[PDB]
Amino acid sequence: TRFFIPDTLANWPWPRALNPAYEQCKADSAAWCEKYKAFSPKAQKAFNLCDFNLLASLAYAHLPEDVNRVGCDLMNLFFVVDEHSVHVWVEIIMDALRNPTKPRPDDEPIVGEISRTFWENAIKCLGPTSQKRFIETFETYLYAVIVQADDRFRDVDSYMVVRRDTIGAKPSFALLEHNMDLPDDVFNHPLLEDLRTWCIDMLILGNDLCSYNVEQSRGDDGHNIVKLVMLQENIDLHGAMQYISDMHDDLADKFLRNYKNMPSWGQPIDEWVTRYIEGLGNWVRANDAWSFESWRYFKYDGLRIQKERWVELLPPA
Amino acid sequence: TRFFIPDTLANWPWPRALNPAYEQCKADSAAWCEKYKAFSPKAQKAFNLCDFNLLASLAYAHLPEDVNRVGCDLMNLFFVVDEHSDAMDKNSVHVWVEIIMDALRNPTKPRPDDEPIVGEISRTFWENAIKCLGPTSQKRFIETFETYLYAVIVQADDRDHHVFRDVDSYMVVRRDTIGAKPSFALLEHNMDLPDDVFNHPLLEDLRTWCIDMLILGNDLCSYNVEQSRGDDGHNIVKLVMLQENIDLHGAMQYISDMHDDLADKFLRNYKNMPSWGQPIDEWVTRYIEGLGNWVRANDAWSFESWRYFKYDGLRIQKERWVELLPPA
Ligand SMILES: CC[N+](CC)(CC)Cc1ccccc1
Ligand SMILES: CC[N+](CC)(CC)Cc1ccccc1
Ligand SMILES: [Mg+2]
Ligand SMILES: [Mg+2]
Ligand SMILES: [Mg+2]
Repeated sequence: TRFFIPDTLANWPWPRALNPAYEQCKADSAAWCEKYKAFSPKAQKAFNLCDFNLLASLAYAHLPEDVNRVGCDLMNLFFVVDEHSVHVWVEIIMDALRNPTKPRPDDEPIVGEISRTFWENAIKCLGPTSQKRFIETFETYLYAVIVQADDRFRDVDSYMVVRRDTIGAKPSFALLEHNMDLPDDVFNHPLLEDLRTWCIDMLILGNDLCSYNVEQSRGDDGHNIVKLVMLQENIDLHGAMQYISDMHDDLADKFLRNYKNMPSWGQPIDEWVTRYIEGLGNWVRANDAWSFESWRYFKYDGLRIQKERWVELLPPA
Repeated sequence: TRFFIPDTLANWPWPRALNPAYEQCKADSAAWCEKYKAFSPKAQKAFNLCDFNLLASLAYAHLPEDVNRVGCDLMNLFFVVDEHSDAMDKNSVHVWVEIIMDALRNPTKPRPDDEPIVGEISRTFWENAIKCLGPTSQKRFIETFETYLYAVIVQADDRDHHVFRDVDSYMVVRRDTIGAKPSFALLEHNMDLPDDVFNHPLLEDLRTWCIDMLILGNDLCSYNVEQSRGDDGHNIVKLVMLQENIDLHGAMQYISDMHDDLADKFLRNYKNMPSWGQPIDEWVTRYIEGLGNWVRANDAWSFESWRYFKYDGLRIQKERWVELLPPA
């Protein structure tokens, strides 16, 4: 009747941190989004109660104000894309991103103008590398989530390959590069790829752990890693939570074993790499903090559950 | 017949690092110390084989060469203290400590000829050190070193009279007798931390958890020789067996968990300090970085040195399994 969500981040070295502009950033991004009147009534309640501004302000806590605002707009845009969610539709979004100063046709879905004004504002605080990184990764995200949604698992490892692109971590990480100029030889260095990949997988586990209760009550858990593990390893729910707790521990341990062992390029690259890795580590904390403080997964019991870990299995809806 | 030393640092973030000036510091420091002829023949060989310069150079791997040299002198001085304090007890400790402290307070006044040589060894150690240690660092060393000197004498007196300890109370004593607190003062060589930043409760906690891991590591390594000479009475391995009524295998697992809990508290909090702005924030970060590297440095030295495992420590470091020495 109840299951114990493992305390995977109990000793994680990055503490919960909140951007000081949360309140302002929240009120601005909410206004910018909601002036388009583009959410249904059901969606508006979700948008508000999920507080993607909180998610963003936790993730970008140590970043400047205007980037934090971009992060707020990005998280809200993720919702907009979901809510308004094929090749022509995504090509509208990409074309707005590619041409921020181009007037969007009057007979086009409003996501084109929302995407445009988002990027118009973003390029005022994301340097050219961060810009280039976001456009590349965001396109891959859109194709992964939208264009391939129709056609869309052998095992858990093949789920994690697809989910590394559908969760949207990679475009969110581009904002960490706002005032960085990491050359391709640094960003794709094998150790840094490993650290990034381990953080993304930890993000995946955490979100599936927290969405699982609601998803199973509705029969929507087919792609949740909890369910996938149960089927692959022939184990119950409690055994699945232990298995995923172990899997998360191995990832965290690999990160801890390595994140201070990056090689040295000289300055200013070494300081960039250090701050970028700080941003990866804080991302794992921020996602988890938000997953419990938000209404999204636990409604109004999340803070209690974060401390106590026991969750009541919801009955079939 | 054989115990397993827990792989306490398998996941520790700080990698082994060695000061690039190791060989020069080692040679100058060993010559400085050996010219006093303060060691018995057996103690001269041990001083050489243990190579306390390697310990200093691992722990101070990221510090300037001259500060690294001070660290080598300090690690060698601790051995001098261990060798010479053996003649002292609770009745002579204050006059004995005051000889050393008078030397540190006055690094330029040669000591009288009728006084134990540890005064002059301490004096010339400090005469060199004050050229690269700033005033907060100097003040921090003077204060913590004095406490350490009383503590080692008193601890030897308590052992001699079989004063009782359990796990928690042993740890309280050992935090002061291990010598980590004066050693940390060198980390402040070019810092000026205000008293309320240095004594901030989280920084105090981080230092304490660091020191406690250092204690556990050292006792795990020294246990084998200690238990074979019945000298393991105040060895956490023995204190755990007694306090918990468990066997060696059980005690090793208990200590593993105890180390894990300290490591988790340290990792959980090392990036949780409040902010005072610059240059106070950079100092705190670099200070804590030195605390994190000390844990690795102590461990690396404990296995590479001759001090605990002779020439077998690199195998033990890899395999963890150790054959119980028979009674000596
Ligand atoms: C809104 C997207 N997401 C994905 C877990 C909630 C479903 C938050 C998020 C986005 C990007 C990276 C990490 C988390
Ligand atoms: C382990 C090294 N030492 C030196 C006195 C005994 C050999 C204890 C110690 C450990 C850590 C820091 C300072 C001293
Ligand atoms: Mg999920
Ligand atoms: Mg000693
Ligand atoms: Mg010992």
